[PDB]
Amino acid sequence: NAMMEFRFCFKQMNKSQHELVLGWIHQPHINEWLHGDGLSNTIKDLHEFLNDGKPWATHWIAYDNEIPFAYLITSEIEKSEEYPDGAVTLDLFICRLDYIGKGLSVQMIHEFILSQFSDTKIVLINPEISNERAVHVYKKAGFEIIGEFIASWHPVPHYKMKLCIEDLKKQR
Repeated sequence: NAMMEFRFCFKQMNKSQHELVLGWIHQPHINEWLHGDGLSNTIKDLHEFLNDGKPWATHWIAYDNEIPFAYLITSEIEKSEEYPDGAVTLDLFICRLDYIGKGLSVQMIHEFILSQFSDTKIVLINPEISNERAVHVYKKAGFEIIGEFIASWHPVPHYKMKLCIEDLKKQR
């Protein structure tokens, strides 16, 4: 009545995409921000995920029709603390240079959350403060800075940023 779609596709990784993503996360534009212990941890966990191990996170790939272009990593936080309904923590990597547009990244973020976590209350993302473009894109997507911290894997300042899924929907 008078008071009443997505471009991208997302799937959990499978072994056939392993080498693709491995190449992706060794590109200089990615290694600007993913390196050292962060990179090492990523490679290990992706392997555990793909090989019926004990992965800590879920590993995803984003598609634009037939074209894979991004790699995303999610892990859940149990109900408790400041997150009584829990929360999902997101890491993302736009791995094709022709896909790096800020407006495109925001759309991908929104479509991923709505396609895979529509039932979730809160998404958290944690960029290095120096990664000015990421901070800017996440703010554009509706994430708000809720604190700063020094990351165990890369002990420089980072923001803790939070997005309300229900705000996203009402504003979507």
